[PDB]
Amino acid sequence: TLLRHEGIETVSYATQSLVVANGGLGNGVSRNQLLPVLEKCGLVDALLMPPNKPYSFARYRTTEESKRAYVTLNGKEVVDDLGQKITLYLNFVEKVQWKELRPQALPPGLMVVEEIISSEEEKMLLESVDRRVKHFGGLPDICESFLEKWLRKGYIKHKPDQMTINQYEPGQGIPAHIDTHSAFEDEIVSLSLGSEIVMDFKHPDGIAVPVMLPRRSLLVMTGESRYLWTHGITCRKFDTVQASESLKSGIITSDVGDLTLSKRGLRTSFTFRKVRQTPCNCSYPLVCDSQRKENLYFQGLE
Ligand SMILES: O=C(O)CCC(=O)C(=O)O
Ligand SMILES: [Mn+2]
Ligand SMILES: [Zn+2]
Repeated sequence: TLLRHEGIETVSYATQSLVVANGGLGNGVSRNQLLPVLEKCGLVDALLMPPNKPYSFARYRTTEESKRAYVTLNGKEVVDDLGQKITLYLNFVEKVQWKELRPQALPPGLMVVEEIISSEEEKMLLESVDRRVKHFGGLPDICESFLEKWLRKGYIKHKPDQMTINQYEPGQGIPAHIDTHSAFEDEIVSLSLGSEIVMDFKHPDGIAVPVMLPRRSLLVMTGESRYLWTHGITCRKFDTVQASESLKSGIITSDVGDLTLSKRGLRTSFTFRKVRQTPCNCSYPLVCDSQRKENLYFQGLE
């Protein structure tokens, strides 16, 4: 399913150990949560839960008990610290090992302009609007002033003709996705204000880059970062960041310094896109609705 990119080898025969997909700490599943469910099938000799991973490893005393878990727990639902439902998927593993990845680069074509606006400029926009969502496109002069500067500065190359307002509350976010190709051009920028947050960007092949969007920052995503990748916001109330560069934006790597968590706040976003007139024709037909419009096969795959 995903374990492929994760470097986890699975076998088709019963074994004492098995990987538990979606049963990891990085998914919101606690040891006090999973361990009980696991023991319900046998004597759990070990529950290995690697940090920041959407999975954990379980090992039973006998290979028979393990098979019981594989056939009874597979598909079982559990509630994370986010008060959400998540199904578990177990698989037999001969050995317990996985790959650790630490992206050093933002998805190509993505860039976060820090302190794009001032404090008063932030306060203003916030008190001039009134999961909460709001569409446009049209564009209120309230920002026609800013956009103009955006272009001159060079941060943006095209003036948008549509804008969406998103207001997220501590806990709520938005599931991963990719803005429609045939709907907007190759340039979608997003101004985050009120309270910093962490946007997740994922590549189909497997790469996972958790980008931290600070307040008063303009996330501009173009190219691959806007056509192939996928942006989302894990619904949580606490984001983990690096001690020093906590307020700074970028990739939140680990093992390079002491780590500390931060509480979320009422974040409001202003996404700007230019509605496309022609049909999209990028280099990513795997996700481009326009380029795969007339393909019975793709159609079947919905
Ligand atoms: O939260 C953001 O800044 C991204 C906006 C977004 O995902 C959308 O509404 O299409
Ligand atoms: Mn979006
Ligand atoms: Zn496309």
